[PDB]
Amino acid sequence: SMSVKKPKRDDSKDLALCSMILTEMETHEDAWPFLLPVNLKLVPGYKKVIKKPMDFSTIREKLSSGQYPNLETFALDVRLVFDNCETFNEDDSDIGRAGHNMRKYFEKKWTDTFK
Repeated sequence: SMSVKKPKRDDSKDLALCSMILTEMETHEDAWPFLLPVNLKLVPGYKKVIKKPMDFSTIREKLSSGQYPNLETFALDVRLVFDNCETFNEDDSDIGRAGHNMRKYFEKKWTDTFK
């Protein structure tokens, strides 16, 4: 509350560390369904169904241009990528499996880096 604060967590490296995690995501061999925005003109249903599209390149642009106020807003966009994937793809598909794999990969990096 007013003039009563928890000890200040060091957040000065957060931007650099999120960038490293994102680089590791970008270079994972199962990243290919998530590297670029889904083509809303060429993929029937996607625009109507997926209310907030997100992909790694859009996250990279947002990160590089100061559009994440903190590391949690960054994690929310990464998770959005895999939630979108689950909404539109069967679990038993290449893209469906890619999404599950990448989510697991991310959440371990996230825990190991910040928790």
